[PDB]
Amino acid sequence: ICKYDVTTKVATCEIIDTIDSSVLKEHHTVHYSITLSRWDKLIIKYPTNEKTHFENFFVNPFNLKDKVLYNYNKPINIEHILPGAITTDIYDTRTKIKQYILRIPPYVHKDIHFSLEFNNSLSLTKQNQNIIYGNVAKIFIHINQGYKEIHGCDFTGKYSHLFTYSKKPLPNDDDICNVTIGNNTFSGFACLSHFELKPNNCFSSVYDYNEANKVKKLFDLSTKVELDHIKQNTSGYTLSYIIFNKESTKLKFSCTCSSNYSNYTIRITFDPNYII
Amino acid sequence: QVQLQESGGGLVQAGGSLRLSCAASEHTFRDYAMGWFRQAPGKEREFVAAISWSGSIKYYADSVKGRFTISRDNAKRTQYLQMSSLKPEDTAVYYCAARWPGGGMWYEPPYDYWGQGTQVTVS
Ligand SMILES: *[C@@H]1O[C@H](CO)[C@@H](O[C@@H]2O[C@H](CO)[C@@H](O[C@@H]3O[C@H](CO[C@H]4O[C@H](CO)[C@@H](O)[C@H](O)[C@@H]4O)[C@@H](O)[C@H](O[C@H]4O[C@H](CO)[C@@H](O)[C@H](O)[C@@H]4O)[C@@H]3O)[C@H](O)[C@H]2NC(C)=O)[C@H](O)[C@H]1NC(C)=O
Ligand SMILES: *[C@@H]1O[C@H](CO)[C@@H](O[C@@H]2O[C@H](CO)[C@@H](O)[C@H](O)[C@H]2NC(C)=O)[C@H](O)[C@H]1NC(C)=O
Ligand SMILES: *[C@@H]1O[C@H](CO)[C@@H](O)[C@H](O)[C@H]1NC(C)=O
Repeated sequence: ICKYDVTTKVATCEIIDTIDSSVLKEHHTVHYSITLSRWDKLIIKYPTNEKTHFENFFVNPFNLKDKVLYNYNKPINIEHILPGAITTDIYDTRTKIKQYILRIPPYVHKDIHFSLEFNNSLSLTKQNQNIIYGNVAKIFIHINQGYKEIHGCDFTGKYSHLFTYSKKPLPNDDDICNVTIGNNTFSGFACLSHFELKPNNCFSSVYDYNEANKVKKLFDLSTKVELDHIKQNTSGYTLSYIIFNKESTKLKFSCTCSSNYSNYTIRITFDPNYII
Repeated sequence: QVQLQESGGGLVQAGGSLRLSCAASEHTFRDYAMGWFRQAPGKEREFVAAISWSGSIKYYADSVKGRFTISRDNAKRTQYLQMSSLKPEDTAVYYCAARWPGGGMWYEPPYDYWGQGTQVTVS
């Protein structure tokens, strides 16, 4: 079943035994309806052709990592309707299962609906003289408006509604974008994917302003922080998001996106007593 | 956001209040950052306030910080400016304006679309 744990902001769905071709089921098609908000995660464990009783299983859309079924109808890149979404689709060669994780961005501008179909109707198992076919499961997902824009820096110009600062990048730019945030306020940035992001996988490592811009892992500065990152989405952009909660130590750090002719620095100051 | 129209504007005491509204009948109002400017007699038009498209992030000018409040209803496609503790220098023609984000901070000019303006007098 699909369950949303309101405490972890995570919706988990397991679509394996519901579509197995070895078990008997009343309904050939079952529907799940889930509503998500900004920063929620959707984790779906589903099978592959390599798992017994799922030899002819398939997903719709086939490119599940990049696409959804917009309006339960046509297969579209999720980046087009949910700007800034982050998807991963990782295979487990032991259990023959795949895990799909969708991160809703820290702000959603437009209410959206889409669906995903896990179709095992073509797989079959032989029991005695009977041939039993697998079944189908559909997930209908709804995303609400995102409440607040990210106090951050869009260096691409393509995420103007997602960030408080957004500017198209010209040659010979050398811009520094400053941000002060308190607890439970999102920051982040977007760059061209071919630009060089320094340090590696910001904010996973950052230049610590307090210690002479030395490179440090973020978790060697705070364990009261959540982050996410995508190196290259389907539109060719790099994005990173960060948020603190219940962190009392003050922080000051930065990161850079640099091409052969331009530099873009984001400088974040986290003050646990800053009031907007 | 093509059609912007203000409502409100009159006379107040030297410590009273007034409230301006700005309406746009167009759906794309949802996508524009909203703002208020004022122009005094024979003075360059100055920035008053601005609110983001989400309605959650506001930015005020130092001249009005602490007395003026901006907000918006995206369903009705309206925005409002509650002006309290009005002062004789606050006398001006107030216009509302919308801008598509980009080119820097969201609240920073240039603003794209404008209204016709409503007069506000205090004494
Ligand atoms: C899980 O996945 C399975 C397998 O992909 C899907 O099952 C297929 O579903 C489609 C419809 O979505 C079925 O197609 C329909 O078949 C009818 C004709 O069937 C036979 O037609 C000729 C003989 O007349 C045969 O040569 C041919 O091979 C077919 O077996 C038609 O009535 C339908 O056409 C109508 O709908 C289509 C839109 O789909 C229109 O374009 C047409 O103009 C017309 O109105 C239609 O083509 C198909 O047979 C199924 N394949 C199977 C069972 O192997 C499931 O839909 C999917 N489960 C879900 C989504 O829950
Ligand atoms: C981006 O940053 C680099 C590295 O700092 C800049 O290249 C420097 O340009 C300055 C200009 O005074 C020179 O003195 C330095 O020699 C250059 N750096 C090095 C490491 O030698 C570059 O100009 C920046 N890009 C801009 C400003 O568009
Ligand atoms: C960021 O702060 C630095 C240091 O004060 C300043 O030079 C720079 O102009 C600031 N950038 C802004 C305000 O965009």
